[PDB]
Amino acid sequence: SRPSVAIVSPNWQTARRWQEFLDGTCNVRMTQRWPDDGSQDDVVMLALHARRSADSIEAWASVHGDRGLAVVLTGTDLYQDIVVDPRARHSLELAGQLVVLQDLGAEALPPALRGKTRVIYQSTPSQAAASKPDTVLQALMVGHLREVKSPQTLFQAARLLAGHDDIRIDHIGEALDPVLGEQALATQRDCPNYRWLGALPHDGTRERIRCAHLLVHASAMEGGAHVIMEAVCSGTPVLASRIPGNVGMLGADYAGYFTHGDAAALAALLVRCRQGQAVPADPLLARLGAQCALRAPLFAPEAERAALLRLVADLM
Repeated sequence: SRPSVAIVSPNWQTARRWQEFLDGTCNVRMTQRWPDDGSQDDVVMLALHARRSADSIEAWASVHGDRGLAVVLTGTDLYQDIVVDPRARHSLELAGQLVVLQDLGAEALPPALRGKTRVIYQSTPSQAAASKPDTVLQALMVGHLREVKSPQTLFQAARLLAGHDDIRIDHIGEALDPVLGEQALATQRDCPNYRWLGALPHDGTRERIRCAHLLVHASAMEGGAHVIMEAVCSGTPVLASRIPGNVGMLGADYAGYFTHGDAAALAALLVRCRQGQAVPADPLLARLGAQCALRAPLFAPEAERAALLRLVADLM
């Protein structure tokens, strides 16, 4: 009496968020491998992480072709796995529909794959803006220490700013690359205003996003950073590396980009934002705030719910 939908994945994460969106009208179940026990009636498969879920994508195609099959793509899929893992790339060719997370994710793809790609922004409930002090600027960057996140840009910005005792930098992220972890420790040793907080639970990170004056996201590539959505929907504006995955989140006209790898430009934007605290002496910080507020409707849960049900309907 209800269509059976399988979500293949290895409350805020996509598999659970999408299961809750779909739970009203479909029989949804998350599963790690598709041909499982309750598979006999499935009409739709929504597969996350093509590389780890390729066997389940290929199992589906052997039974259905691309009928009812969609694959969701992140930055790891777009710029690493589909140019390196031939089974991962072939999952994209098996898919009926491909999903990217912001309106530039499709330009990373060849024309034959682009023509079956649609955009579905992630969503999160909005959070009321926190009160924040005007005697210091507190910046925050979030992401496990891997080279693709470019934490070395933030390390160098902290050093350039060591003469600015009214600017602070907090840094959340597990030290998955121990060399980058040592550099976090060295930066903290040499720059008292820089703090590496290590691996934090999701709820603590979400609250520190809300409490910071700004989020810095410096990555070399992105499929659509979850933490930029969280910041935008919490009243915390962003300083972002000017890469397609960030522009898709924040907009071609956004005033808060810096050239990727350019630690001097990041530091200078930090000094400018400090100068926005109070009639503010520098208008940039307020401008970033107003622009992010205009981006926030893109991440409303109701928009993603509606887009997901449209996808499932298209696939039935």
